[PDB]
Amino acid sequence: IANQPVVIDNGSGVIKAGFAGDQIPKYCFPNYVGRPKHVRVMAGALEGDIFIGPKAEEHRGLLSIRYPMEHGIVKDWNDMERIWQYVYSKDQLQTFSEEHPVLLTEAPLNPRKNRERAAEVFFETFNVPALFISMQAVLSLYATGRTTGVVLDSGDGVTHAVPIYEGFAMPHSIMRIDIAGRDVSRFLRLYLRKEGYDFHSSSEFEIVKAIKERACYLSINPQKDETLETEKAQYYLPDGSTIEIGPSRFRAPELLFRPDLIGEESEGIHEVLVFAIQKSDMDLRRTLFSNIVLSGGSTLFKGFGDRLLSEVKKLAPKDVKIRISAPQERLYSTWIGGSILASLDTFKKMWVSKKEYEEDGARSIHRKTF
Amino acid sequence: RESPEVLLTLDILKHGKRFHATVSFDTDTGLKQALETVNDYNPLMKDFP
Amino acid sequence: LKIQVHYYEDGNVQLVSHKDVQDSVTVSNEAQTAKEFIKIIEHAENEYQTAISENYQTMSDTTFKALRRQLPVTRTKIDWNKILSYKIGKEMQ
Ligand SMILES: Nc1ncnc2c1ncn2[C@@H]1O[C@H](COP(=O)(O)OP(=O)(O)O)[C@@H](O)[C@H]1O
Repeated sequence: IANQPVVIDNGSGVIKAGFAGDQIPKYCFPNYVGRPKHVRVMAGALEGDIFIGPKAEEHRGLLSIRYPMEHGIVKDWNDMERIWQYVYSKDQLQTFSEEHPVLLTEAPLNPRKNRERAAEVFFETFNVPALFISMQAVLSLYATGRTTGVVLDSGDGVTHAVPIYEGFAMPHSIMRIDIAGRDVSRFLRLYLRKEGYDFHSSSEFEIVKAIKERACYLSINPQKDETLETEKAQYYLPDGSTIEIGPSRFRAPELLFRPDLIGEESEGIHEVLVFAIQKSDMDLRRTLFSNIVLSGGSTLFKGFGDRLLSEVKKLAPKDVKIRISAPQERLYSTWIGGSILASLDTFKKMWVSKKEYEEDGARSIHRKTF
Repeated sequence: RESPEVLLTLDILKHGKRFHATVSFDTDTGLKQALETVNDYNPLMKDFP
Repeated sequence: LKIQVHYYEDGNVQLVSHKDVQDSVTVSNEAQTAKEFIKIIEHAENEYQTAISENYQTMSDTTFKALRRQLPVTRTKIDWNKILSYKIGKEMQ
């Protein structure tokens, strides 16, 4: 026995949510809380001091933004409860919580303590009847409806590649990199001070993030493309100010393939990705050549998959046809896939009742992990 | 169960994307095996000398 | 050729193989043709003996895995309870 569950597609930057069997996440709001810088002695103005969404984005000025979650590992768990309480807002739910099944998201390569504390929240502070969350890549595959695939997510500062054969991942061939657009914008901030500009405020930095997402693409041959002169079509701020560009429009996003240039013993998404592919079956790579699942919204770049095709030619196999799946609802793919799963009578076997948590809890977490 | 207004609401609830809940509601009904038992032992129930 | 090896301590082993070939060359004398013919057969036998050793090498990797594989599709383990339930996603694609 249950109610209609809700799929909460936790984007590393923007969390999303929405009831079962639907097509579009009901809510789409980010992951940070602002608190006012200035206080007042005046009587009659606003209250709250904790805002997320249009309230925060509305009056960004005093609300000092702080991202509580880092690579899934959140440190403001209490504030996450407040965030989920905000998910239970009047404008948000007006529903109950201890009487409905739900669905959140889970990326791999994580400490169990996160799931442990999560169960503590939803089953100590809440009394959720049944709830089970699994690997996000399968949800993307649900959106595809394709047995095998190479899913690559793209969070704000989180990325990971997973190959799955008919609903079976490869634990010995799954990789992850701790970065996405987060340090890309931070690196753009670096470029800003490289040519003398600081955008040290939190909101200011998110504005920089929006600028990045607004004007950035991929180049063909980076060192050869460096030989030209960027004309820097200046954009003009909401404040009304000159915005130069530099190589940032193409150089800054390729930091992903130059972690040594940023200071990290890593190689590249496609590099370690194809390495894990090499660790897979001699035969399944053939399937994965056409089964290339693109996911995550950080992927929005001109010639993104095209430069990725160039990367494929860099890591060329022994002449075998390859194909990439590049949909348009890559962020929504996981939410919709969960909605598909949430629209299944198979969750009876795929769930864990709260009574099970009452009986064991931690042991149910360890044993009934997946 | 044969009341048309409740069945009407059931059809609209199905239409409201909650097909699983509505189907599960009627699968909860063991009226099928109940009535087959009714008529199974009914000649042993009724007309008993 | 002719091969017939057999082992039967708890397991049947019936090794039978051969190779039959023919060549031709013009007669010179006794010594030349002697070392010629025997050298040809000699190398062919040693050659095929080596081929048999490599055939054993082809057994371990091809033959076995051609019939009885060693690893799963994930090539690592088998969760029997996962087979007992969950319905892993047999209705996605
Ligand atoms: N124009 C754009 N170019 C590149 N990235 C973008 C653009 N617009 C939005 N994004 C990205 O969409 C991504 C959504 O990330 P997130 O919701 O954290 O993904 P995930 O669901 O993989 O965690 C963000 O990382 C943000 O940088």
